[PDB]
Amino acid sequence: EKLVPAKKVKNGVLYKSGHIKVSNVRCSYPHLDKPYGEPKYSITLLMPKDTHGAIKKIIDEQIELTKKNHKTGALKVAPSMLFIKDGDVDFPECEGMWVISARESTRPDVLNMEREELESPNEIAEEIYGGCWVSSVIRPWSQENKYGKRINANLLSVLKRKDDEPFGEGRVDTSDAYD
Ligand SMILES: [Cl-]
Ligand SMILES: [Mg+2]
Repeated sequence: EKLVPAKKVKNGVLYKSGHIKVSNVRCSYPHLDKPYGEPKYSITLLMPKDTHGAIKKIIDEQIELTKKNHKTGALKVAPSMLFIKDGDVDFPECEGMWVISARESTRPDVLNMEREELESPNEIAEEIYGGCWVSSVIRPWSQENKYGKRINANLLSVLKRKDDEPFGEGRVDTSDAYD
């Protein structure tokens, strides 16, 4: 089965399957080469509030549908347990940004700027560094288990869009190393 668009907006697409393409967002903390924290592949997407209002509205609507249609009944989920956070409230590079966390245990497809699929972890890590711009396909899902109630986003694919200043390495919290 293929993706079928339901609604297209500036900087994104909602598909009939519930998948969401988020376009032209800045990446942070990429873990596409190897899984990180059951370890999962992940990425953080920084959506500028000025340019991504329409796709953020879709994301909010899909989050609410995901809560409502949860299998055991409509699920009450705290704002801090959603895959989208507010960069101005909840967190410097996040200022004026919506902050999306998407994860998957299955390696997402990773495409370079020429839309070639990258297979090698070293090339994946070199191409998609924190600070570059990407587009991504995600899909919301609801979690209700012993670890809590969340609305999460599966990470299906990432496309590199453009280079920009790297955020650097030095952004890992080292404060728990001796515990
Ligand atoms: Cl980063
Ligand atoms: Mg938009």
